[PDB]
Formats: sequence, C-alpha cells, structure tokens
Amino acid sequence: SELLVNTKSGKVMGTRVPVLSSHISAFLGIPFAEPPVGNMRFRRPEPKKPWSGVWNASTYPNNCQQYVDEQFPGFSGSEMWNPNREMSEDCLYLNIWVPSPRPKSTTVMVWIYGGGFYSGSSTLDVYNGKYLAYTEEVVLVSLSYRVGAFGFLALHGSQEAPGNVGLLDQRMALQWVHDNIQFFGGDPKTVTIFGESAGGASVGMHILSPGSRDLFRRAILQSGSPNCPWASVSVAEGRRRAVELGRNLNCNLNSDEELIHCLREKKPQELIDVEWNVLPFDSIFRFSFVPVIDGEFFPTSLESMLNSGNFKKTQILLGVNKDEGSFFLLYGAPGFSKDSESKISREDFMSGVKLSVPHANDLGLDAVTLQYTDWMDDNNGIKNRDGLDDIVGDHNVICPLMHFVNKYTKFGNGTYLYFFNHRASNLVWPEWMGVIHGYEIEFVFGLPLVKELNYTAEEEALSRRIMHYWATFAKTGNPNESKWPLFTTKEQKFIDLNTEPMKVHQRLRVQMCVFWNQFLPKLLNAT
Amino acid sequence: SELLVNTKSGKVMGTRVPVLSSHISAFLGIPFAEPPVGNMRFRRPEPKKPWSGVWNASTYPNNCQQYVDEQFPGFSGSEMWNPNREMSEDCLYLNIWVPSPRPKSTTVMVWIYGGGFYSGSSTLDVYNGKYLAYTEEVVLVSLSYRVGAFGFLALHGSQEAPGNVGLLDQRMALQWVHDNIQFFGGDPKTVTIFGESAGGASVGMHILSPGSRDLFRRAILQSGSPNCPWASVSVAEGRRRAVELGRNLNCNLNSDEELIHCLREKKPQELIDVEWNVLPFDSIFRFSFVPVIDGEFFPTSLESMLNSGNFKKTQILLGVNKDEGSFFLLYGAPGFSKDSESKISREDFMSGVKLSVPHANDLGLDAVTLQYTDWMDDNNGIKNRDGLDDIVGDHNVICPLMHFVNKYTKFGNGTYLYFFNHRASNLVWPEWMGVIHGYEIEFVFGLPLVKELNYTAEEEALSRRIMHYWATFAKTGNPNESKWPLFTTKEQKFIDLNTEPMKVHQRLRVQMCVFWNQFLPKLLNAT
Ligand SMILES: *C(=O)NCCCCCCCCN1C[C@@H](C)O[C@@H](C)C1
Ligand SMILES: *C(=O)NCCCCCCCCN1C[C@@H](C)O[C@@H](C)C1
Repeated sequence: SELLVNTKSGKVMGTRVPVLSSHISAFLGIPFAEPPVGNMRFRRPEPKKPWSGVWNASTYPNNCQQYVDEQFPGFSGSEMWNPNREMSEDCLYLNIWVPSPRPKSTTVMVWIYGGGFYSGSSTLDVYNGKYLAYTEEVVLVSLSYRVGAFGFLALHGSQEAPGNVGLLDQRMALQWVHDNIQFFGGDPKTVTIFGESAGGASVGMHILSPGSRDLFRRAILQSGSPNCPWASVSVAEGRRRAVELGRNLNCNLNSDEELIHCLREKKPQELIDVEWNVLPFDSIFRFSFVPVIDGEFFPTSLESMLNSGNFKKTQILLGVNKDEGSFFLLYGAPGFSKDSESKISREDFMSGVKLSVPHANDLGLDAVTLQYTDWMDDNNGIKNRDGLDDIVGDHNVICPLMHFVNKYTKFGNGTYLYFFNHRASNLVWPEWMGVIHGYEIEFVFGLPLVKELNYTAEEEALSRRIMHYWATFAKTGNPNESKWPLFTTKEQKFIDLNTEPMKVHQRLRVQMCVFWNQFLPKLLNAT
Repeated sequence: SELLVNTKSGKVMGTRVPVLSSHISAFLGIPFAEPPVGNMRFRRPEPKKPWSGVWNASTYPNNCQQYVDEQFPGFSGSEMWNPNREMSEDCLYLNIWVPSPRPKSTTVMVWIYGGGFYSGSSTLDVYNGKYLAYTEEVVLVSLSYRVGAFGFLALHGSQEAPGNVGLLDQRMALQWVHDNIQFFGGDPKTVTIFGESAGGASVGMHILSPGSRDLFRRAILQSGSPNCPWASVSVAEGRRRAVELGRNLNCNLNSDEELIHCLREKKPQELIDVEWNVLPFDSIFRFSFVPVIDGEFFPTSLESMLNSGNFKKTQILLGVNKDEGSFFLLYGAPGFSKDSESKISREDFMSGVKLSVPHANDLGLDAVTLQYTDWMDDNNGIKNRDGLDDIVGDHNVICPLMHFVNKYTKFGNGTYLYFFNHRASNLVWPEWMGVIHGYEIEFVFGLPLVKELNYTAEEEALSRRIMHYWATFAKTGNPNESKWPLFTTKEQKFIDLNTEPMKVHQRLRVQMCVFWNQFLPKLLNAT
C-alpha cells in the first residue's frame, strides 16, 4: 500500500488527501520523541521507542502547550495562528506530505514554524503544504517542538532543565528525517530546512550549532535570524527570569532542584498564566523563554561564531517582509488600533520607541528618534506611525538578518536574498499594517492556488513562482532553473518579491542598519 | 564746506568721491581711539584726545596688524581680502560715506568686518560702500578693531591684558558714532550695525553685552553668530593658549606681568609668526585669539543669556550662505585643491570630519559620519566632497546661527531670516566651492552696480534689491516697503536670496541642526 510505510521506528499508515484536482498521501502525527510529560518536563527531548504495530498517521496531532491569543476573538487574522488541536505536553510529532505515486529519492523540505518561541503549531491551515509537495513535487516535512518555558526554561547548570530543549526537539526531529525519510521517497542528502520568525532563527541556529549542521544540506530563513535580539538570552538572564517564574507561581527557590521540581508540579496553564511577568522591561518584540547561549548547543557567542566562520557552510536563501513591525505595535504600542489609521503623535511615537529599544538608555532613545524623525514635519501622524513601524522591523528583523547575511556570505557557498513586499489582496488586517510579519508564508505554501480563498490571478502566479524558487533552490542549491542574482559581499544584490516584473536592487536598508548594526551598539557602550 | 565737519573731537576735512555717474563725500580715516601702541598693547581701547586743527579724512588709514594670506599669490580671489594699506598697530579709525547734499538726520549703518578675529580690514575694495550710502541714501560707517593676539590675548585677571579689547575697540567706535554721527547728517537713534563672519558674531555680541546694547537700534548678522564654536574661548583656554604664545616666543612665564611685558616687547610680526601654534588641536574653522567669556563683557555663558532673554531686544535681519564650509576645506582638508574637482575618498573624508569636529571623540566622529554619509554609495567622490562641505558650514555657521535665531526670536521684536544661494557669475574660485563664505557682501555693497566688474544684469538687480532690503530694514526695522516673511517661533519662515523669483521656505536645516544643536552635544557629554 502506497500509504503503508516501514520506518526504523515501526510501520506507519498514512492517508490520501485531495490536492487541487488530484490527490497525494500524507502521514500525519508520526512521533519522533518520547512524550515530554511529567518528570521529563523541562528535560531534553527523548527518542521515541519503537512501535510493534502499525501507527496511524491520518490525523494531525496535539499542538504543544502554548499561550493562545484572545485579543481579537472570532477574527480570523488572529485566530488563524492560534493552535487548532487539543494543546498537550505530548506534542513532539511530525507530518509528511509525500507525492503520489511515491518517489524513490526526491528533494526533502522540513518546515520549522515560528511563534516567538512562546507559540506555534505545525498543524496550521497556512502550514498545510500538501500544495508544495504536490505542485513542486517535493516531500514536505513539518517538524514540531516545545515552545514556552515548557521547552526553554534555562536553569543552566541543572540537567533537569538546562535550556534549549526546544531546539533539541527540533534536532531530534531532523535526525528522524535523516534516518527514515528515504522510506518515504525522500532523499536524506538533499534536505532543506526553512522557517519563519523564530523558525527562521532556529534554522540558522542549526547552522551555527555544531551538533546539527550535519543533519541538513541547505537552508531558507524567512523574517528571522539567530542573531536576532529576541531570539536568545544569556544563561544568567534565563536563570534570573526562570527563578522569577517560580517566584510568580509561589515555588520554593532554595535550590534548583526544589524550583525545577515545583515548576514540574504546576499544571501547564499555570506556567502559561504568569509567563510574561518575568521579562525585564516593558517592551515590544521581546519574549520570555528563548534559547540561551549556554556554551553547549552554542560553543560561544553568536557574533564571535559569525566572525570566525564557525558555522555550517552551504547555500542559503533568505529575506524579509516590507512591513515587519506592524503586528507588534498594534499589539503593544499606544495609539494603535485594529480599526483605525492609528496615526501617532510625537508623544505616542516617542513613547513607542522606548517600547522598541527597551535596552536603550536615554541618549540611545534620542539617537533612534533623531534617526527616524522627519524634523521638517515631525507632527505627521501617518509618518510617526510608519517610522515607528520601521523601528520595530528594522531593529528586530531586517537589520539583524542583514548582519547575519553579510557575515555568512563570506564563508557560505552561495546566498540568495529577497525582499517580499506584496500585500495579499484578501488580507483582513488594517491597511496601515502593510506587508505584515508572517504573511508571505501563504504564498510560500501556495494557498493562492486554492480558489475558494479569494486571491487575484496575479497572486496565485506569485505563489507558484515563489514555490518553485524555494523548491528549485532546495533541490539544486540555486533558486533559478528572469534571474535572481547571487548575493555577494561585493555587489550586495537582492530582488523584490511581488506581482510586478522582477526588479533587482542592492544593499537592503544599509543606512538604517548601519545605525542599528553599528552606531547604536557602539554609542550604547560608550554611554 | 560740505566736506568740512565739526565733531566733538575736532574739525575734520572730507573728500568728494564719484559714485555711479554722480558724487558724494567720504570722511576716511577719522580716529576714534588713541594709538594702541607700545605699553598700551593688549590694553583696552583708549578714547582719542581732541585735535586742535582740521583732521584730513581723504585717505583710508592703516590696516591693523594681521596675518596676511599667501596661499595663492597674485590670485585675486585670495588677495582680495588681504590688507591693502600699511598694516600698523596704530589702526583704530573709522570711515564715513555721507550722501550729497549732506542730510540732516538719515538712517545710519555701521559695518564690522570679519576675519576669524585674526584678520580683517575696513579698507577692502568690497567694503567700499560709497554705493550703499549712494544708492540707498544712508550714511555708511566702517568701524575697525584689533584682531589677533594684539586685540584678543586673554590673560584674564590681568588688567594689562584682560581680553576682548578688540570688541572694546568696536564699542568705542560705536560710541563715537552715537556722539557725532549727527554732525554728518546721520540719525543717532536709527543706527544699524551689520557684519559678516566674525563681524556677524561681534554684532550679536553687542546685543548680548549689557555695556553696548544702548549704542545701536537694530542689527544684521551675516554668516555669523556669537554662539559660534570658533567665536569664543573660555578664560582658561585663552589663558593657557596665551601662555603658549609666550612659550613660543621664548618669554618669561614666571608671572602675568613678565609675560605681558615680554609679549609687549616683541615686534608685531613675531607674534604673528607663531600665532597659530597655540591652538589645542589640528582643526578646521578654529582661530587662536578670540573673545573670552570673561564675566564682564559677558555677564555669564552665552547660552544661559540666550535662555534668560538677557539680551538687547529689537529687530534683527540675518542669514547664511548656501556653501559656507568650502573655503576652510580647500585651505585645510586633504584632498582639496583650488584647481580640481577635489572629489574626496571615504578616507580623506573620514579624515576631514576629524578636522571639522575637533572637540569630538570617536563615538562622536562616528555620529557625524553616519549622519553625513550616503551608505548606498559611500564612495561617491563628489558626494564625499559636498557632504564634507556641509559639515563645515552646518557645524560652524548655519546651525549655531539657527539656535541663536530661535532663541532670540522669543524676546526680540522681529526677525527676518535669509538663505543666500546665488553663485556670482564672475567668481574665480573653483565651481566645487559653490556659494562661498563671504561672497554675498559684494551684492550687499552693490559691487554688481559697477559695470567694469563683469556681472549679469540679473546680478546687478539682486544687489539693488538686497541693498534696499538691508537699508529699508535698517531705517524702518522691516526689510519690506514680494514680501519677505517674519520669522516666528511658530512657522519658522525664511526666504531664498538669488536672481530667481522670491521663494519662501521654512525651517532652515532643521534635521542637520537637531544633530549639531541637540544630539551631538548630548552624546558628547554622555560619552
Ligand atoms: C516570530 O517569532 N514572531 C512572533 C510572532 C508573534 C505575533 C505578535 C504577537 C506578540 C505580542 N503578544 C504580547 C502578549 C502579552 O499578549 C499577546 C496577545 C500578544
Ligand atoms: C569668519 O570670520 N571666517 C574667517 C575667514 C577666514 C577665511 C578662511 C581661511 C582660514 C584658514 N587659514 C589657516 C592658516 C594656518 O593659514 C591661512 C593661509 C588660512
């Protein structure tokens, strides 16, 4: 049976799914690790013991235990990212979409979802890539990991809760792919891992981490970097804010053992309830429990590794969205609302920049402002709003990416950089949000291909042409078969990704990023 | 006799001069102070004892003792500002151009030449305002003062050499005007003082200085401000760099008395020879001996006075030139030459900015650079050159003026601000220098009126219309009789001054000056 597959972990039964006038097979819910429940909570991932029967992979599995959004109940735009299956601590599983008839050795793609490391799901409608596997003819794999304290609590030193376990799940899922993806038709030596936000930062974290580079070939990073300010905390910070969690749930903090035990006694939702209370400051685009530069998963500091080319060298295709910051300002800054032009005032603006560069001192905040302010019309509300939408993206996404790009592209074997700036015609979010964080994925996963979803023809055509870029690159190591230029430390070329005739530019946000990537940091140290 | 005049200091014989197809009288060389020679050197100005005969004022007098330029021998563009009469320590005199027939009470104008306080002359061809008095029908007065150490050596405490004596000469010349300008037809209650560079900074220094505000009515400041970085030094700096002068001429520095005496023994040219050796750093647009915030001529710090409206409140008309910095870069920065496009390299540029903001630390120099650098084409030589021509002007002229403007225009009775940006058609300097420091004066003095000087008709028309602005303002307190808007702390309007139909703008170099006037200073203190 085309749906019956024999893995190194046991036989597994798949299911036939319809895909744009055709059909293919999907093996949903396959388990790659032991349930991270109970005493194992906070512990590193555990390999999944073999099953002596036939595992049923016809239905998506539970979503991990995570903070669910309720700022816009009903509203699809928000609920569209919320978990869509019974959340549970038993969540480490993976789904595989295999073409039909089943291949013998085709390009494999492994997807790592985002969520600020505090949220995420592999079972999201937008992540349903039966279209990618289908259209592009690849074997799409959707790994899943532990987000939240459940998978990032960093009580460094302790072995019961060392941190980064969530990245470890990611890794134990890439091994499984490396070990059995052949029995599914995939080619274990041509496996591309691609992700968004925290998933894009995880991708590159696997390029840096010595223990996982050998587990994949090339990578695609979307709106994320490992050297992103919110992508990691120190072992001290993780420690300090891990204790603050015990303190919040009234735990015993006499010693790690007591704490860890206590935290392991609290139900999941109790941890979730006081999760955000441990952050060091009032901030925008900052999350509680994220990877720690522990010295193991990460030999040394990220920068120093990017400086010594101490990272996996291969091909990488990456980029950013035109309007990243939007989502975090509407959700955190004062003066923003889902149902207005949210034109901001010098005040609200000045107050937002403090929420954006939280680690900045007053001289710093000054630099930022003077930098993103049209002093010829400093009262423009639409300007104050947009310039604020630029500080959130620039500082948290584009600039940290452009530094990892320039550093990688000096040891890597090839780099392709894009700037996606097309506003889905059916977006529901207020126009003032522009090309929003995470709204390229739908083009990447070919949702514009399914009619009922309301997309122009021009749009379905971008998805189709973007999907081939991703897929062609994943298989050949180059997006091309009209040409998307190679990014070089010399002519830093990149292109635009939208329904208009390909246009090639060069040096994505140089200026703003020279300030973020070079000036600000310096200043903030002198001062 | 229309040329025979009786002043409070004695009878004086003038001379008839031809002015554009007509004639008027000029009383040149009238003395307003006692020869500042010998033991009086460095001492404050001394009133000129009365003369028991008829003083001959038919010929320009000596130019003060000053550093003469020899970087472009022959070349008019440079020699045009050099002294044109036997330099001498006996130089405190004034020249008066009176219309003919002689008025009974007309608007008076007193001109204070520039020179970085180290140079200057009242007898310069460009300063020959027989055209202003003529055309505009005013009584033009050309005061003269002591420049150099000869008139600015600041051994504060000492009474033999207290400093600012040069400003004191300026003052003793304004008194004389206030006391006898009536006998020349002038109106002592409608006397405007106007100047360029150091002369524009002196103008406003007389607005701040309590002891001179009552000596004039309104003021015109051109390319200068009292709060200009090179316009003054502290009493410590003047002291320290005054001693360094003795040290340079091998004087005894056991005590003030010895030093002062010694300095008083050296011939003038010996002082001049080692003059520039006392500056604290390698710099551009910085001069040795300039006014000191001594606590007498200046009650307190300049800023604090501009903050407490502790200054003469009246009308003021002022402005800046499109390309100020030019002259100082060609004369001091590496990569510049009188006979080339002087396109600069990131290097030469980076090295020039250090010459421009000499008091800046490395974090500062960084801020400046990042601020005046197109990181999208950081190698543009024409850009590197111009952006460097902007840092010299911005930081040394426009910005310090725009801060004194905004501060004054909050206690003053009216403010008119211009931006002169027309390149004389007959300029000899390399085009890369644009609208150069001090090249508006010729329009202000109506040189475009004399044919033989080669000027378009469009040009003679600007001079004529600019002269009326100056004169009409000097008499009415308003430049107008098509309208030049009043500068207000609200809509900071100003206009352009060139042969094209008047255009009104608003907020001269806000952005760049928010950095110079606000950010940089802050940073440079935090750091
Ligand atoms: C990449 O991983 N980006 C993170 C994606 C998260 C979307 C923005 C929402 C984050 C802001 N939170 C703040 C907490 C306190 O409340 C929730 C509702 C929104
Ligand atoms: C307003 O007062 N501006 C000052 C006008 C001076 C013109 C620029 C020349 C100044 C630079 N100096 C430097 C010394 C060491 O040599 C002379 C030849 C030029």
